[PDB]
Amino acid sequence: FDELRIGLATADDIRQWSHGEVKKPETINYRTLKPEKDGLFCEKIFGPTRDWECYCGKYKRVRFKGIICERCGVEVTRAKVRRERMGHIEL
Amino acid sequence: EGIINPPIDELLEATDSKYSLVIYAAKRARQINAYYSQLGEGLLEYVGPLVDTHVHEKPLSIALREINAGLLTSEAI
Amino acid sequence: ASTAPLRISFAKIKEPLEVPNLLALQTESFDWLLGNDAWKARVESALESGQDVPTKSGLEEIFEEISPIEDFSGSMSLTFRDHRFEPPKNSIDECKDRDFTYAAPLFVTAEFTNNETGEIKSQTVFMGDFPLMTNKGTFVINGTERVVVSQLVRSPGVYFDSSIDKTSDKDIFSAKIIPSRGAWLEMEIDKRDMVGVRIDRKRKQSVTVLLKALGWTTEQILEEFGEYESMRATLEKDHTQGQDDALLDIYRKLRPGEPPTREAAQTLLENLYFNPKRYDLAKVGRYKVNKKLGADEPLDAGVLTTDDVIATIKYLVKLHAGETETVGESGREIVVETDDIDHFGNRRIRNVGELIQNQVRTGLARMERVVRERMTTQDVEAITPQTLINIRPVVASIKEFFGTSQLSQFMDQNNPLSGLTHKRRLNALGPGGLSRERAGFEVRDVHPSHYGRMCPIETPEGPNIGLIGSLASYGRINPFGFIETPYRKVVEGQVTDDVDYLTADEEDRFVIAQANAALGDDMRFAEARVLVRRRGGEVDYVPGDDVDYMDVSPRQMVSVATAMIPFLEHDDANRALMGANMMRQAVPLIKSESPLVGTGMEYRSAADAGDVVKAEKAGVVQEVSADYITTTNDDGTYITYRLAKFSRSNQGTSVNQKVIVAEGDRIIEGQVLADGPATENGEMALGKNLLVAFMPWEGHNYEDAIILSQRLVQDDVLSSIHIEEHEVDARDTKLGPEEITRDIPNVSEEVLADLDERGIIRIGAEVVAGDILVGKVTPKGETELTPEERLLRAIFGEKAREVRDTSLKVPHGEIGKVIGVRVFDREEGDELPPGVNQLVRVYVAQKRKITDGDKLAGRHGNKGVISKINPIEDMPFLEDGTPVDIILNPLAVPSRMNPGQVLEIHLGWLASRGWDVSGLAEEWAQRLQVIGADKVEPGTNVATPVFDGAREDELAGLLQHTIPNRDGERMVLPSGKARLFDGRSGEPFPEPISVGYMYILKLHHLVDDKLHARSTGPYSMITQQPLGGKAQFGGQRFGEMEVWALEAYGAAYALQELLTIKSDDVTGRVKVYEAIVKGENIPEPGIPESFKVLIKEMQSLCLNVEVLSSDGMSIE
Amino acid sequence: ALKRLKVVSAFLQTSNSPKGMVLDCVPVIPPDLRPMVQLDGGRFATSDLNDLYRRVINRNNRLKRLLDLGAPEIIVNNEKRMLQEAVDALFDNGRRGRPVTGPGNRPLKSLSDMLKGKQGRFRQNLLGKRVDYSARSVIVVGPQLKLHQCGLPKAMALELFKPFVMKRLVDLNHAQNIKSAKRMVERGRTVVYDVLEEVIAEHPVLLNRAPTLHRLGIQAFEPQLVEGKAIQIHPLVCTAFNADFDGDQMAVHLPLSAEAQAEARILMLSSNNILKPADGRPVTMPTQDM
Amino acid sequence: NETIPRPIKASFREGLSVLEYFISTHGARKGLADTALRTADSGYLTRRLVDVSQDVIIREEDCGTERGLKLPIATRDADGTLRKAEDVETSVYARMLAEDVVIDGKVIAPANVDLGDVLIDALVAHGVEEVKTRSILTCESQVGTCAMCYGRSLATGKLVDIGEAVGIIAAQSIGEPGTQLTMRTFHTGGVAGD
Amino acid sequence: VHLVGEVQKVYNSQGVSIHDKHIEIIIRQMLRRVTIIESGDAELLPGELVERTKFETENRRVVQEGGHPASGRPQLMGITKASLATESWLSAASFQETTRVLTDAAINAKSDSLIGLKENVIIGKLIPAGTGLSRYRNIRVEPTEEAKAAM
Amino acid sequence: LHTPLGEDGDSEFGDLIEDSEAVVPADAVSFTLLQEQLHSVLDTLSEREAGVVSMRFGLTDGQPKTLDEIGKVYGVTRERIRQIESKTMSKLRHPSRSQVLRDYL
RNA sequence: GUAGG
Ligand SMILES: [Mg+2]
Ligand SMILES: [Zn+2]
Ligand SMILES: [Zn+2]
Repeated sequence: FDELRIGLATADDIRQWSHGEVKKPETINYRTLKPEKDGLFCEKIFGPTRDWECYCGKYKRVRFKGIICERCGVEVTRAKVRRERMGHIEL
Repeated sequence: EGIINPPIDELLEATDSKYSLVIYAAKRARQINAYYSQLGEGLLEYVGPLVDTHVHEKPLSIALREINAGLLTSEAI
Repeated sequence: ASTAPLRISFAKIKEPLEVPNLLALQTESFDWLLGNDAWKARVESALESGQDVPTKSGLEEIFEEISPIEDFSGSMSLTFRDHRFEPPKNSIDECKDRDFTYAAPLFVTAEFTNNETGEIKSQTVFMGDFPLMTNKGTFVINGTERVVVSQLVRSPGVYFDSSIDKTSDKDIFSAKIIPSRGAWLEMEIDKRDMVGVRIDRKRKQSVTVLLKALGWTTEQILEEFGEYESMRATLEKDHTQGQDDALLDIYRKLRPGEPPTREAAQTLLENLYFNPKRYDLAKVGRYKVNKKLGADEPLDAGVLTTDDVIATIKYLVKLHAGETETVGESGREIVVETDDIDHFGNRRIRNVGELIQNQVRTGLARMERVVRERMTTQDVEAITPQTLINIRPVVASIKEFFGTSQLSQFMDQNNPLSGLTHKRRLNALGPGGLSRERAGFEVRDVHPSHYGRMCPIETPEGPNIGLIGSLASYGRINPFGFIETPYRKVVEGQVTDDVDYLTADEEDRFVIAQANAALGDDMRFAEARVLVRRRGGEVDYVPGDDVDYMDVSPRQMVSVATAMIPFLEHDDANRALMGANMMRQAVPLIKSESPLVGTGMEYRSAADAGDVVKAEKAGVVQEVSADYITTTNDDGTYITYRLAKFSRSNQGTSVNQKVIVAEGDRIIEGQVLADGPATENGEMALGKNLLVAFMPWEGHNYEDAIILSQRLVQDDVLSSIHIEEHEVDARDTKLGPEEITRDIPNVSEEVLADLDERGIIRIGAEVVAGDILVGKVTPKGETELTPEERLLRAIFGEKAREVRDTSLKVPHGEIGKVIGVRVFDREEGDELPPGVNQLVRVYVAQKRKITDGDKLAGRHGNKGVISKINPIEDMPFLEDGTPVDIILNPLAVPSRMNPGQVLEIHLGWLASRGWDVSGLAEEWAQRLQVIGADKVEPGTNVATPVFDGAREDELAGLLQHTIPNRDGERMVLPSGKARLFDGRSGEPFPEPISVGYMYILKLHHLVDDKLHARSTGPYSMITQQPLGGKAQFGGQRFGEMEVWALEAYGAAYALQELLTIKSDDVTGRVKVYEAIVKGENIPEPGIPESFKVLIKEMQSLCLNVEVLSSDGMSIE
Repeated sequence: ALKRLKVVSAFLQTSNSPKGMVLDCVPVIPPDLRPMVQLDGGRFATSDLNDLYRRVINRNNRLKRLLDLGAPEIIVNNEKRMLQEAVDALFDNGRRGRPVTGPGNRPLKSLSDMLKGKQGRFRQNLLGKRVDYSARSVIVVGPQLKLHQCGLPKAMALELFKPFVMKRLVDLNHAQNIKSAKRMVERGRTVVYDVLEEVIAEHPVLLNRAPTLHRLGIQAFEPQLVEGKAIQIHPLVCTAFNADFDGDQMAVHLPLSAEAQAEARILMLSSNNILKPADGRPVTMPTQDM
Repeated sequence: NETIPRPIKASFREGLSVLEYFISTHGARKGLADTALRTADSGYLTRRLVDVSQDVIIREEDCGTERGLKLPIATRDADGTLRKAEDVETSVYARMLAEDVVIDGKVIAPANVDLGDVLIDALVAHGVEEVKTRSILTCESQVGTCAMCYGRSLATGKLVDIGEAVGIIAAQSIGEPGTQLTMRTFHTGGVAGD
Repeated sequence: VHLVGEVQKVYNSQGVSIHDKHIEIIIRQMLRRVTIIESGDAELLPGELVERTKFETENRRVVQEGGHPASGRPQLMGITKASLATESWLSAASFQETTRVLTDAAINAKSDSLIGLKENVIIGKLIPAGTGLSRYRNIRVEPTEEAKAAM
Repeated sequence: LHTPLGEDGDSEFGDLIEDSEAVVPADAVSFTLLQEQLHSVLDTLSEREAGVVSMRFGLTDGQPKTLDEIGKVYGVTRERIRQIESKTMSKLRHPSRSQVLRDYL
């Protein structure tokens, strides 16, 4: 902590921050109460809701952390990453 | 048997300040607390209490006791 | 006769007029709204008595003003002729118990009539259950007792104002017409020497364009206005002429962007001001405007007319011209003057009926638009009154008013008095009215019209000072919505036994004399000089026979709460306000006793409040039991009153009810059969009376802390019941159903010892923090059992089952015995909301004894927290050995300027020890003998009316003639001070000390409620920082001022930890906890989370907020 | 012209291009920071930002749909206007005309709305934070205390010192292991109270009143157990707080770290603040009765 | 703000009259309303002061220069006598003398010595009419301000240690009595802006 | 002198007494800036607030460069204005105004030096006031040799 | 969430409800002490015995190994490892190495 | 909302 430089964020910067993008207004399923795909709360861009637990049933363990399962593309990690990761919307 | 038992003025004239006294006594308190919490490693750098101590005691009270005794010394880097 | 228990009276003047029913304000208003038999009976009684009254009921009126709906063809119509009610289905007790809104069916006869069909089809339809208000005065909704408080709002009318503009260096005059419902219009004269209009303050414009747009021609305009030069200047400078030109110009200005249209603009003007539906002027508004403008009998109900507009213009120009008296347009001569908004000739109260009617009106407006839309989209011959209406808006609106509305407030049930007070409040805060941020100095202050219309003494002390105020004692409500006050008639210098009710403007004309002013033996004044009050709050005197009205009772300006306080006349208003605000919080106690000294009105205050249970018939009681009391009138009707016993109130105090009447004793209608909480023999009793002495004592009464003997801890003199109720719900979640059972998983055996068969706590089993009340278990959960836990189970051979414990436990820091348990079940006949299968409520009750930390306070506002309770010996005891039950710091009573309490304590000592006065021939003795309060036995109560109390001379004489308590000696010196023997040292105190008996009240700011602590507790989701509140283990917030103080000290490290370790840093909390338990030193703090959340938020706004180091990028 | 020179020079000296005025890719708040947290009873709790993002993404979707097919100029232009309205409402709801009232009872929150004012982020959750290890209670007058002594009730003390009392209980072998120690303190046996009486002495506690006008608000004291449920306080210091005893709740805090309690013993101690800092006169000698 | 022609004529011991009581509540409610507002405004003022007063911390032992401020040590000297200033305490006490003072050819008060009762009394007796005290206003410190110019802390009665935050104590002292002020013109007098 | 006298007499009206150094600090603060006039050589704008230290540095630089200095006049503004126009954007944001200060900082692209108090209570580091100063905190602690000689 | 609950100071109803993802320091440190005591108790057993039980319950790695799965790195047969795992069950189930772990559950 | 500070 030495200086907090602030300034204009160009489109390239917003893209760089984004780990992906959003395409739908979907939030969760009414029945499974789970996040939908490529929408708000989309785990594929933000992160797994449960710690090291992916969306598709394929991986639910902590041991093999730090990987992406090709089924739902969720990168198994701590849920806290959702507090940090952010996406973007293209107009 | 209380906070005020070591009077402050001797410590102040010893350390020539108020805040320097606080940080210095706190560093000593931390050092001694680390010593008591050794539980077996016996690191040579750590040092035991120079003044006698009770069976159960707050470390910073012993730190202040040392400073009031004036035996412990300070020096800035 | 036997209405109240005997109480000696020190009143000096007889009161002709009796206080009215204290709760008339709510009951009569809602009676008008329903228009049931009571309202019409009262209406015909007033009519035969000649008294004015609205003859039309509210509900039928709101139905009637809704004209039958007419389509574009006008072929069809729906007439709503007659409305009616049916008895409610659920009993009041049943409604309260089972969480049902106490309502009744409301039907109406809708008549479909189509000219094309030429047929009339009548059908009764049901609009919905209507929230009814019980006889005691409270709307029961969802099982809770709520009440709607009256609202102060400016009345519809014409309001004139004058001001000064420093830039102009000349006076400025303005006017505003405030409609009941419509859009607003203003009229400002000579802003820059010219007059102008504000049509909703849209754009700058003149008045000439307006008049030209109307049918009035320039010639007649200048003929009427040729006498005042300002209007002539306005006219001549107005270049535009012709009705069409002015009309199109104003239409363009109001709605620019389109070419002007003559007919569209004309219909716009008609809609804005001449349309009955769009511009609504209440009857009160019409009544007010005519008096103000002096027009003689205009339309009783109707919109403003161009006649009215020109009359207001004439009034405004006359006022600015300096003329003070002028002929009214089409009216008699009238004074032309500016009027203050503060005067209650302009203010009005929205009683409960009008509020509910307004919401019903909004609902019926929704119904009208809905049915009109339906008819526009419905075919003929398939339309029925049953089918076309949708009842949703009406039921939803009335529901939306009783829930989520400021004026619908939770009914305080601390005591009967707080009841009545929260009934009679006039809450100026509310929708369509003055708001908290809107408040100013002027609105809050008292105004000379307050007399008889508002108790100026009492109000909440918080930021809403004065905005809320209770009604005056005798105040009655004008049907329009003003507040009248009763005045005795005076003629030729004799006061007559006739009363007239005068309003906030009628009162100004006459001159009102004073009640306390003495009178001769005859009805004539004893003294030529008499103090009087007149217009503008003037207090000048007028000797001789000149007055025509005088106050009936001295207590006209004091509400019930403030009317309790004895010897109010000797009290600073500030402390009287404190006492009145602290008289609505006394908690009842196990055994109630009426005050020994106090106002003689307490009996009525208790009687009108519904807490007391009085009989409706005059017979002989047949059975007297705690549970029920049976009475049988001579006619033969048997009635059994069920006395509520130990049922939780709104604030959590028992509502226990005793019994007073014997078995065979004769009863009279309205006679009290059973006392309510804080009640004794039908009389209010909000606390107990203690023997008390004024003297400092070792600093244990420093800064107005209190000392009380352990005798109060010994005899439960100050002990209060407290009943807490909390519940749990069984809900079918996604995984499965929740179960109540005695088989809780992962628990010891003894914990589930006292429970029931199904997993409920028995009745009578005391509980502590952590005790299980009702055993509840989660259906299941996805359990990935951890490696360590896996091994532990394997070693111990225990099975972790998906069912998880979610049982109810006592919240931390509690104690009590279970007194009752209630269960409702889904499959059973009882209905429940969706999902919840079973509900269980548990009552846990305790008997809180007066302890250290309990707040305590006298009637005059001396309030302190008990700081020590010595044994009975250390009390500085008195000559005969009576200990003092409470000590007080005398240093208060000079500075607080409230010497009423010294009078009270002396009178209390006087009341305890009777007095005999016969043949003394003393002035005070003669006054008591004529009053009759001469021979008094010890302990018999006394009355000191609020403004006709006891004079200091009377106190001195009675004190000199007190009955000897023992040994034939009077124990208090004539000075009112006696000898105190120190309990601990034993030496008699050097000088005598004052001692007597004062009433004391146990407030509800108890320590047990306030106490709180937190090692580490839950955390908020959005920002991890600990949440607040006591119910959820919240840590005390560290304020900005707090950190400024710490910065001043220079103690940086304490600030750092108080900001980072102890909250706002997830990574540090667990680390510090393990460090402390392990004894390891504290680690270095990490960065707080909230800065991280903020950084993300700023980053989301296209600000690349980057943390950078001096040497390139930084490490975090 | 002078005002203009300022802004153009600011742009010119900065390396960033002015084109940032026209953002193209709208960021999105991380999901956790806008939680759709489950609520018991089948209900749900949502921050308004979710609704704003739904609105903007929906309108962008519709504009994509129009642009894909051949559409008139009026409809596409209205659609772009709608998109601009949604984005502006997202950044600032209510900066132009009526705001997006959402449920209709009140306006919808916005990002900028969150960072501003009394309830905003800065003045409510970065300069003032709730803190663990604290307490509050009414305060009563106890004369026999000394200038360095305040009477903490039993329950408040035990809750305040849970890690320490637990550590001593396990260390003194009164409890077998840590879980047993936690159960024991929850149970509340006399042994727990005795251990507590042992551990509190020589450990400062910061008493502190709510208004805290001047630095005499925060004052360190030695703890001392006392029955009842109310803090006790030394009558001399009362006037420094301006604290009467009609009824007045005063917060208690703990300096956790060693340095913090060093500061409490040396700097914020109740015996080193006789003189009010304003003008240099006695302040700790009240006058009501003595 | 309107005075009444007929004032109250009774003592609270005697017991006010009903009309008198009504008139009294008029002022009392107004006062209560005023206090609720004065507290609010004072809190706002204190926040403004403390925020604007930050960043002023004592970061140098001794000033770099000698320039001082002239203060009246004694005033209202009646004929044939010297009288000290009435409110000398708030002004010149606890101030650092920029330079020595010689009145009879001998130094009386040495430089860089705080001034208390005895020294001020001695200077007054010698008859010097003014004094030159060092102060922050003329302070010339490359970093912030020096300890000497601010002089001794009133609270500790001792010389201010380095690093003490003076701004916040200044703000707190200025802001605390705002609630206590409660001063307002008794009556407009019927004239506005006078 | 006029300011201190006015405020002191207002306070003494009630009777409360405040030492004059407290006022002197605030009055020093309000006077800190200077309005630049005739900003021909200095090359910055005429007629805007400039810090006294910044004005002195610029004048020294230009006179060293040989060009004549630009003129300045001491100017007084309320505490609010001086506070807003502070080199620390974070502190100003923490004040009453957020949107404008955030905006003008962003367009300016000014990096916040963390010197000061409020911004350092935001980040949560040690305030550089009292115990937190670098000189006080850098000390190292050890006893004397005779200490170990004794025990 | 951003709805006025009660007074303006109470503000958002969001503040009233607690979360669930928060790591309770009490439970976390309880688990840490359980881990330390469990590791010490295993160290009380023989080296091979402790190792085989740890692999059977994943005390070093989140996934426990099946009996045969332990019989590859150690070079033991699935029934040998089964047998010694049973003997470890016997050795730990004594009252000796059970008093400490009983209070941890 | 409403009570206490
Ligand atoms: Mg208070
Ligand atoms: Zn997956
Ligand atoms: Zn200097």
